[PDB]
Amino acid sequence: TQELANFENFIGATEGFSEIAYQFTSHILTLGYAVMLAGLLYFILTIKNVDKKFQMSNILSAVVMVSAFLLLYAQAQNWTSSFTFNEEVGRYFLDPSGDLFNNGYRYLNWLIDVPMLLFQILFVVSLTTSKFSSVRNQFWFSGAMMIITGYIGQFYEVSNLTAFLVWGAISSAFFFHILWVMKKVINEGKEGISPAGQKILSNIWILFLISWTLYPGAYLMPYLTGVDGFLYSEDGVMARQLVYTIADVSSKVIYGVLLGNLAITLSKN
Ligand SMILES: *C/C=C(C)/C=C/C=C(C)/C=C/C1=C(C)CCCC1(C)C
Ligand code: NA
Repeated sequence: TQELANFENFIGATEGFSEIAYQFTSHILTLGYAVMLAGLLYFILTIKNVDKKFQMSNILSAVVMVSAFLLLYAQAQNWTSSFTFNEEVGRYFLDPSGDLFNNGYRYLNWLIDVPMLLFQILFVVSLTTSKFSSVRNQFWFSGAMMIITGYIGQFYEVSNLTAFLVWGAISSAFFFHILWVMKKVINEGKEGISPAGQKILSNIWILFLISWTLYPGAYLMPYLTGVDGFLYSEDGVMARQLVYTIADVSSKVIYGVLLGNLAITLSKN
């Protein structure tokens, strides 16, 4: 029995991490929060560039950046605090005098950010036949549920793969519903805007679809080559944390930038 849970800790306690793996992950997580702070300033500075009626979107972007910056900063500190060099072996191992790697930071970020990200498109596009309040409530419920059930799942990642995957499947149910509602919102948003605006919404959809699907990918990452597999290792920890960071930048900053551009193109008409 290996007291330690979560996958980063398990690897850290048994295998350890190479200098490369440890340093790379550290730098990736740092770039994570660096990009959010630059984003925060961007959304603040450019708020004036869009008409009053759209500005709640820029605002929500900014607030997402605040939470993303704070919690990803915490996550990065959590990484370097949690693993420590052994001279004998020449790898980084779980430090028992540290606090242990904790996914809580990222998952809290998700609980806060997912509702706002879904919400903020409703202040740029106009629905047609759907009700603002119906779409909102559906986003908020399914979003909360998606993150909550995921978080439950993630506890069993090492200890009970069955629970890990089942909770993850439930989570994916809510995910699918979100995709379905977002697609409706984007299709309705395309009616009665310039072709320029339609083109940007097409790109938002693609970005949204790819970026949000990275998260379940990273969730599953360690297991995507079986238990004997090359990913079931520091390389899976590396890839998971890399993909989470690519997702965060794309789902928050690039998403936000695209919505801003759409808002500007809408005023032009
Ligand atoms: C800015 C952060 C965002 C947009 C986070 C999004 C997170 C997800 C879409 C998570 C989805 C998950 C599943 C669909 C299954 C596995 C558990 C999750 C929470 C990773
Ligand atoms: Na350390």
